[PDB]
Amino acid sequence: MENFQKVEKIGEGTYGVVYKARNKLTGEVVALKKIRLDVPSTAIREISLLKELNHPNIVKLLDVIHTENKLYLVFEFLHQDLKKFMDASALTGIPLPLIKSYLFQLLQGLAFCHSHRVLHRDLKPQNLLINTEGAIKLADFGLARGVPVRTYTVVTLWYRAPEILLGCKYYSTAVDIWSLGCIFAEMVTRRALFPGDSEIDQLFRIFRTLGTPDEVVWPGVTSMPDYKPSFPKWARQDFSKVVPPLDEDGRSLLSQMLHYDPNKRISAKAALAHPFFQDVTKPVPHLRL
Ligand SMILES: CCS(=O)(=O)c1ccc(Nc2ncc3cc(Cl)c(=O)n(C4CCCC4)c3n2)c(C)c1
Repeated sequence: MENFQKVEKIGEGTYGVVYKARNKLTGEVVALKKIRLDVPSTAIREISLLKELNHPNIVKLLDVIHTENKLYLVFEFLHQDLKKFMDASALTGIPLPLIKSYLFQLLQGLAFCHSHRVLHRDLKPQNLLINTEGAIKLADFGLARGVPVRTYTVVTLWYRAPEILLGCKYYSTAVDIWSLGCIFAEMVTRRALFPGDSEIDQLFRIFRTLGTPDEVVWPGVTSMPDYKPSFPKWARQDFSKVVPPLDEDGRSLLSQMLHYDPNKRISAKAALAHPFFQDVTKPVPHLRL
């Protein structure tokens, strides 16, 4: 609304485009997500329920403005996401204390949302915002269900859990833990874990690494909707080849977040007690804003 002055386009995506905005009344710098609605009464309640989500590791939804065929969402503004930070460290590598602090902070925000029965669904490095004080926050939570922008926004697929790719309709909190494990491996190796091009290439890249799942490790996988008995049967690779710098504690923790069975996958709460975070600290990054 005229109360906000658009400064620059900082993003674009699913039916939504995000601007850096300045509240002309208060002077506050905020993130303004514009969603062309062409109004779901059910949705604007769940949006109002995420306004109550309150945690230092979650980008705060400040205000919800419904005006005509548009839904404006005002968020707390941050200057950089984890994707821009990983690119700026592709040659040097993020130090493990900074990686460990980040993973610890994201597991806290995940443990907060999951205790409120709130999924993120669409966890990716572009959705993880960082500041200069060493904090990292979860951003842009995906609703369970506007007009798509024609200018358009592939990398969401790289972090999808295998249960979503196999056609499970009822997601659990384990889908967010899987995405975090892929992000955790990407931070260490400075390379995407499963950079697939299609739904089946994403599935087969996971199969080539973790082995093709069966009823032994994932009971009920053969009864999943998009499962096919004609899947190739690949052998599981060694975890020391997946993340070849990481220590045994991290590889252990990463292996539990990458379990095929969502019921065997580690929860955010249990992950916080993993010995990998025994010496967890909070270092500061070197950001160029
Ligand atoms: C552009 C790459 S970057 O690293 O330069 C960069 C990254 C982040 C931000 N800021 C920022 N601040 C607050 C939010 C709040 C929400 Cl909800 C949100 O979705 N996003 C974006 C993340 C997904 C697309 C919009 C936000 N972005 C800036 C200025 C640059």
